[PDB]
Amino acid sequence: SALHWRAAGAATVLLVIVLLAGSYLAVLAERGAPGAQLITYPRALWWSVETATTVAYGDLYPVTLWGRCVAVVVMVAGITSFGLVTAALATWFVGREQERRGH
Amino acid sequence: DILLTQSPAILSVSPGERVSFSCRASQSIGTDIHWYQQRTNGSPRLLIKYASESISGIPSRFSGSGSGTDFTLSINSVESEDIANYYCQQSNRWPFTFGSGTKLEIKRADAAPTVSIFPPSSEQLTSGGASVVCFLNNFYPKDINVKWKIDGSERQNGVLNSWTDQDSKDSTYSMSSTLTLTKDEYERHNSYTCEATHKTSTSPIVKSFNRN
Amino acid sequence: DILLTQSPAILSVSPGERVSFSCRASQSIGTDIHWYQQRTNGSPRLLIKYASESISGIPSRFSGSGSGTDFTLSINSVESEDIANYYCQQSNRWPFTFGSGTKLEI
Amino acid sequence: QVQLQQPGAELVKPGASVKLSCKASGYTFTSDWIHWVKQRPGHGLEWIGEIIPSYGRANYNEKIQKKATLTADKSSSTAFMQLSSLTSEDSAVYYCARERGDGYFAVWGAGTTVTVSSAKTTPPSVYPLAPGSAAQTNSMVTLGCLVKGYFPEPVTVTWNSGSLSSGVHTFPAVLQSDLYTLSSSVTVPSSSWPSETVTCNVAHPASSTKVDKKIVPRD
Ligand SMILES: CCCCCCCCCCCCCC(=O)O[C@@H](CO)COC(=O)CCCCCCCC
Ligand SMILES: CCCCCCCCCO
Repeated sequence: SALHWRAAGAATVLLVIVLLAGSYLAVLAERGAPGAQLITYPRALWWSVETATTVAYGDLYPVTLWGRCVAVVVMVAGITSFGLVTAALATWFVGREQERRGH
Repeated sequence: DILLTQSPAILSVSPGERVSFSCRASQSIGTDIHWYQQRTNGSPRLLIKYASESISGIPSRFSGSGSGTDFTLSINSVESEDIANYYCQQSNRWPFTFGSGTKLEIKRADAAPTVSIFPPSSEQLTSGGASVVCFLNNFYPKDINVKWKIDGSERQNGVLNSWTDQDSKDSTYSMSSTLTLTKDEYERHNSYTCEATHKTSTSPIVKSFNRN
Repeated sequence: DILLTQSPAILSVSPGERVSFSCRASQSIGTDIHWYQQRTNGSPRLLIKYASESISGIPSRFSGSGSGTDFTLSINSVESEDIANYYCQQSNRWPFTFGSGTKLEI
Repeated sequence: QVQLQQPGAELVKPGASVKLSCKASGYTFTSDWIHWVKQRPGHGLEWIGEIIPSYGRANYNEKIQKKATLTADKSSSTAFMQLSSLTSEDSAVYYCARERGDGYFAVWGAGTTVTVSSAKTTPPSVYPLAPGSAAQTNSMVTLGCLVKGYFPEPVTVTWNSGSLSSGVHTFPAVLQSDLYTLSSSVTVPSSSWPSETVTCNVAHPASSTKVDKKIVPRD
């Protein structure tokens, strides 16, 4: 199959994996910090989605060093996955336009 | 840390009436409050989760309400099995914390105590001591007095009393009074008498036995 | 500016008993509170940082707790060398501010 | 099946230490947290700490002096709490509870009664309490059992191996000369005794003893 679509699918499954692992590790890192809110796995998964999409409502965020490192990993994974989807769309469009120009 | 205030500490209700326990958080915690019931000599028991969500196996009689800082646990038509301590617990911020608890009391009809006196066992007399045991059972209200008499004379030494909390079976109270002597003094007397004074009667309920 | 209330101003305790100093902030400051000890004729001495983190060289006897607006500095089994003034200090908002201090009496 | 199993009691000398256990069954997930809660007699519930067995990480209540150390064994599915250098302030019931990582304690153990004392473990003496020769009975008759001279708390009293629950109440123990004493009362239809047997079962976990006492009429 075309490399851009395979990479898009791989990035999707990798982002799902990163969301689950980030929820687990965020709860692990935040429990023990007085005042921490990112301490139950359901809302941790919600927060991981918020973080990967950059749609950060501000209802939840890490307060510890390791929670914030987990957050950075989730941020970069989400941003690069969505950018890879954009790149795959651009490649598809470029190929289609080349063909439409008979080249 | 989030402070959970449960006030009042004691709730008194008539049977079949709706009752409401209050839990107030020191800061807004959404709906991250959970309610547990602990009966006498029992472990806590989850009643409500996330302020209002039902738990499988809990009677529909129980419900919960509220969000933010003020939460309510409600019981529609209280009955005797509800007599217990009730605790709220928050999970919004680390660490999890508990409220100080509210006790549920039921105001039932007055009931005279059932009095039973028990002479010492032959096994205890074999061991060399003698305990005379008096039960004042299933009375209401909790206020009651017991008096011991030996050969018609009031006796104070060697008496130990014990009171139950309110009964989750019938909303009554019970009390035991144990008069312990050595076997030698027990043999030197004849009649042993337990007398209960309670609101339900102007005359005391008297139970005696002769060692003869 | 954040007001740090330390009440009571004097704490009286028997030797070997656990004691707890209170620091209350006028607004929520997370865990950005630090505890210092000042003995007579001495300079302040950092005891606890960020509400509960231990400092190297401070006896394990000292601990800290709390978050938001209410904070506690605890001494398990007080002894004579603890007799001093104790100050809390916040770093959550500019400017940094100090509590008014609590004296420990034995 | 009982989800969390704890020993009934532990007697600890002052300054000594003890390791409490909590054996878990039922569904186990990587998101499970085992919490420990302290309850002093006549007081509320106090959170001690938590541990996540899948990772081994433990957190503790910072408001109280740390007496506990939490560990977990995944193969045996057993959580442990080591309490060290105990005093009389450490005497309490210690519960373990399981949280599925979503904030509430779905299940609790029965609790381990920890008594910090220098006194010696003593099993109870169980005596029957049958009515005297001259007592008169209504439609109901009241029998009992005297559980005397034991240490430490607690004892569990059942009637007819638990099958007799209605009409029972057990009184709180009274403490004298480092020994506890209580009595348990059961009421049954007078027509049904002694034709139908009534027996008290007294379990003392600190001495690992369990005794039966049949209540027969003073004949
Ligand atoms: C003069 C140069 C200044 C430029 C930055 C200063 C560097 C400071 C080091 C930052 C980490 C150590 C701070 C510390 O001691 O950890 C704790 C602080 O008390 C809490 O950790 C934290 O607050 C979270 C750490 C931030 C994670 C995100 C970083 C992305 C790589
Ligand atoms: C990069 C993710 C590291 C895993 C975080 C472990 C949490 C331990 C904090 O004490």
